[PDB]
Amino acid sequence: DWKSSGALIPAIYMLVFLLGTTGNGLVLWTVFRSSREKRRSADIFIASLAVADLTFVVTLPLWATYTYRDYDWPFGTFFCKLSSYLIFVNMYASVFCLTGLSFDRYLAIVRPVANARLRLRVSGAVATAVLWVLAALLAMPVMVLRTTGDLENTTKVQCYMDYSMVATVSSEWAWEVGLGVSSTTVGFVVPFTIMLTCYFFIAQTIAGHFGLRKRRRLLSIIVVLVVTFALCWMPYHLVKTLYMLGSLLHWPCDFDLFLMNIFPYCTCISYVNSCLNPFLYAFFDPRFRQACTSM
Amino acid sequence: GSELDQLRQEAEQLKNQIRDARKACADATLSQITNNIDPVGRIQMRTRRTLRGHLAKIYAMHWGTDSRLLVSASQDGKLIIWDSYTTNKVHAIPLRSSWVMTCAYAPSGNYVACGGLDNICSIYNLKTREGNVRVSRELAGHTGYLSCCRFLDDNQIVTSSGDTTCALWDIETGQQTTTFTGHTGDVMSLSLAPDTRLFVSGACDASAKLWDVREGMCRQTFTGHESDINAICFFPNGNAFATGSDDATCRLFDLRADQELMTYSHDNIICGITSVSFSKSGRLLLAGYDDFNCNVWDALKADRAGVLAGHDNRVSCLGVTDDGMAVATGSWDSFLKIWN
Amino acid sequence: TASIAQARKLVEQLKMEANIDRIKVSKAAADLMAYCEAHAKEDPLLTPVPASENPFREKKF
Amino acid sequence: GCTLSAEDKAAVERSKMIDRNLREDGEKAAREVKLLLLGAGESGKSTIVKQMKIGIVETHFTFKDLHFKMFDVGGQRSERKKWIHCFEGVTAIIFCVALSDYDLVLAEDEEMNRMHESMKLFDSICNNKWFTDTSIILFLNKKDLFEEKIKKSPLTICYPEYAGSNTYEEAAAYIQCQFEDLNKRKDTKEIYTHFTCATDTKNVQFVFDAVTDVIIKNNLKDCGLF
Amino acid sequence: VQLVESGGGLVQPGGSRKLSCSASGFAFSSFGMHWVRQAPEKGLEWVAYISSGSGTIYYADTVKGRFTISRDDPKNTLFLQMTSLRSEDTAMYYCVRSIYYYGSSPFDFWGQGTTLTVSSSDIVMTQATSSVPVTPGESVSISCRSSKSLLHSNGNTYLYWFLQRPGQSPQLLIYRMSNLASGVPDRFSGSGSGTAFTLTISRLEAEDVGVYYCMQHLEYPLTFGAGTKLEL
Ligand SMILES: CCC(CC)n1c(Cc2cccs2)nc2cc(C(=O)N[C@H](CC(=O)O)CC(C)C)ccc21
Repeated sequence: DWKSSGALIPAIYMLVFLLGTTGNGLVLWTVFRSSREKRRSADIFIASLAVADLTFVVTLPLWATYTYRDYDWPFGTFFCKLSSYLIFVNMYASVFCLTGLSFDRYLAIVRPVANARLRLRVSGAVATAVLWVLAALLAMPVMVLRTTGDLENTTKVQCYMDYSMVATVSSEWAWEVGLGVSSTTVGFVVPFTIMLTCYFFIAQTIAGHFGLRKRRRLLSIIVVLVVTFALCWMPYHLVKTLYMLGSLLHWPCDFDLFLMNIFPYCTCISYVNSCLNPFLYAFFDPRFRQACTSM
Repeated sequence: GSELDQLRQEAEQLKNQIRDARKACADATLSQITNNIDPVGRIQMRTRRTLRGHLAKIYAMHWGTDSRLLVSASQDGKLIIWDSYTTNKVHAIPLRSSWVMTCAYAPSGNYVACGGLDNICSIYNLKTREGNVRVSRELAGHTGYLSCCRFLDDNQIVTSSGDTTCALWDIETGQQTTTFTGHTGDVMSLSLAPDTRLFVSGACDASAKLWDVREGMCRQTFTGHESDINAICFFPNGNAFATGSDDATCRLFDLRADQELMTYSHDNIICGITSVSFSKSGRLLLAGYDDFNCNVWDALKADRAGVLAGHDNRVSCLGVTDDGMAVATGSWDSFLKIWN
Repeated sequence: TASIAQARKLVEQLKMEANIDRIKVSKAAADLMAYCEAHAKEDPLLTPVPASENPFREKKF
Repeated sequence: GCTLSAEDKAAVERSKMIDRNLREDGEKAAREVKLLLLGAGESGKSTIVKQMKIGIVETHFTFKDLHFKMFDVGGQRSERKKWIHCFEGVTAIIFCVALSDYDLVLAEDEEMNRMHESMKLFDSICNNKWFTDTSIILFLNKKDLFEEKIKKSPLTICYPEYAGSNTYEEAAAYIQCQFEDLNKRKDTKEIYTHFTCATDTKNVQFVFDAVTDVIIKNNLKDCGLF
Repeated sequence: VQLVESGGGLVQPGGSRKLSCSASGFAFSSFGMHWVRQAPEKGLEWVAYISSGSGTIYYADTVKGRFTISRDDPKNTLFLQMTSLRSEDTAMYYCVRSIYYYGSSPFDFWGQGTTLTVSSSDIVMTQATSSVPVTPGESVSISCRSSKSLLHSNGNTYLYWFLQRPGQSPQLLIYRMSNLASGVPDRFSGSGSGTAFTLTISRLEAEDVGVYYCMQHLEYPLTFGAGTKLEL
């Protein structure tokens, strides 16, 4: 390796722990300490996005010391199964909150007279109870297939996703590729399509119903949401699939060292999305800015 | 003389004589008398219960005579009877007109009244053989909206309306038996005497009048406010009453002296008063305000003795049980609370 | 002829209002205080009552 | 509760049923449109606006499976400020004004024509404290009188500072702009204008379009995007 | 108010029978309903109970798993599915309405009944002096006893009194040991303390002759005591 000599990764991981914790602390606090006379059909979705994000980074320093040394692990085996569970579960919970928030907006704007009943049965508290449940049911192998394995001797012990627990030889490859693929189609691809389609019909409803200041502000925000999400979560999912494909793609050593080299930075990119998520949804509301700033 | 010149000046001298007579019988203020007595300490009350189920603003409530049941009216066209001990709903009565602004409870427990923005007072029968609640009588003789209604007995009720009139009815026949006239602006509230032989009302012309139920016309008139009067209540003794107006002040009036007694105001209060109620011993005066919270006043020294915060909108209703056990407050956020 | 009925009833109402008895404020002030001290003990809000006598005691649930 | 008697569980179940009924019936009252119908004296509100379909007076009608409720408070004749906050959550306000009135003077005051106090009533209602973010639908009725009155008696009688072609279109546009300029919010409230007279339909359709626009904007502001 | 029952008659052992009642004249959908049994020359015996809204259903130990109760709200009809029978269920079956809220009086209207001649921890309530000779114009006292205390922690005392005149249906007299029913003379009165109860009746008339029962409602199952047949 040694291209990370100049180890910003321990520095970047620690830095994200600062902005990613206090940013969602304000959002979480002001939601539960505010009056209930507003109930603007979104506080449930905004609060869930903070919970799915606050814990997503609360475990960050545990992996900051991991890469600071030469792949050490002084925190035992139990944490290696519990540290990974809190990251994968909240990686699926946030990307589900964004999709649920986007579908709630479609039912209320495009046709608010024909979808009035449909917005009552499946929405609100009903939808927030299935994204949390399905998130846990999809990050189950991280608890099961995690054991502090070894290397030459792992004098600096390491934590990785053990793969021989379930399947024997000539079969562990499926549990490596098949498990990883399921984290992409459901983790990224399917939720991204829903937000892409839902926001296009909302797009051709503000242009056809609006002065020229609210028509310019609302169309510019919508283009940011569909670009920021796609720009931040794509590099992580693209390399993993590139590295996973190496099992069948006979990539020489001239390339495999590049994927492992740049992967730690890809994880850093996805973290800044959680830093600006409170700004794009909760704080970009004048009636919400005056809530926490006064309090 | 054909012209009405001399008769106009007659009322000017008559008003002066009453003013002069009132001054001649003012020996000392109430503060000078109740000065050496020990002041009441800080009054702390907590929300024992919280009744929920209304889906719009709450405009009135009334306590039952057994100190356990109460009725509540809201702008979603519903009347609900609560069980304050266990927080249970005994009845739910739908209304034909959803613009209700008042409600009352019969002193026997068999009947409930309603009305508002329809010039019609409706009487409901609670003890029914077929097991439901039905409307029995529908009194309709007013030309303005209904402000208040108070039961006299099982067959008599007195109402005040926005057409500057109050009427005493006969529910058996449905015809007005007495009409009380003399107010200039709309009448907003009335309070019944403990012995049910007199009553008082407050109107929008910043004045209050004392009526005689049996004979049926005014006896005394009280002035001193500077805006509309929205609330009135009777001292438990029956020889005084308190008014709450729109100039962020409350006052205490005495029938036997026709004088001002006390004023309950502070600099940091600028919103009006919507409700007024008394304590069993007549020592604590409770008042609701538009600043979203209620206040407790020491009626003998005018000092403030507590605050009832916990409502997220205007406080519009306020009542104290017959035994003085608890206090209920309603508000525009559709929540009732019991404080003990 | 124009307004004689209204001017004849306002005077009638106001004339009798001077024919009532008035007591002194100090006498009226004392009677207001003597009523409170007479049975101030029966006030559950002025003097808090023990939780055994409270029907609105905050139970476990 | 494990300490309740046999006659308290039944009461609790009764309360549960009462609550279920209240909740079920409370969500049917949020799917209908409430319109507070105002206007001026002899402004033709009852002629067409209250006739376009089939104390306080209430009217119900349905157009394209949407439920409307109109509340007429013309006959109240009391202090307006004591009951104006009851209609604090209405969807919109309908205003009816007869523009053939610029020559006709008030039946009680001969100093000014009734159009001036019509404008005064519009100003008072539009800039109310309780209607900060409630839109207004404006109707201009009996336009079949206006052009033939203007071809003889011009707009100079009502507006002496106006300078135009003294035709129907220019005078109507000037009156419409004069009425629309009374708005002082301009960001949380919008005004919709229409010329009605006595025409076949084209009034319920206008009201339906305006309330659909209001509903869309309200939902968009409530869901977060504003 | 009216309650008419139909579906009686003889039944060979092992068969099944259909029982139904029709309610007309009151809001049937807000009143819990019971079935009460009376064998020839014996006392009363509670059978079942279905609440308002078909939420909670109870049964007696003798008929649990063998009798079923059903409600038909739209046409105001109460049913009783009756599976395999025996030569023991020969009795008369009544239907009683009851409503529960703060201050209500359950067991108001008792219906009429239908003959059903079949071809061939529980609280104990005891009554004595099954026959008492009485004269008009005097006063007489009736006593009923229980095994467990009926005084609940909230102050209620779930004890009821009924009267079955010769050839008639039972009617409510006193509910909760102290409250007089509706439409009954002021002569009747009741009192008790914890476990021992006494019904006081004074100035009897020709219409006061019958059998008097005491019933508890502290907890299910509901147990009926014996009776005292007043005789002229
Ligand atoms: C749970 C730990 C976090 C890192 C903080 N973590 C997340 C969740 C996220 C945390 C922040 C954003 S996302 N996913 C991960 C995937 C891998 C992984 O698969 N490593 C492979 C090793 C091999 O296959 O030999 C190949 C790589 C080296 C190219 C490792 C760590 C991962």
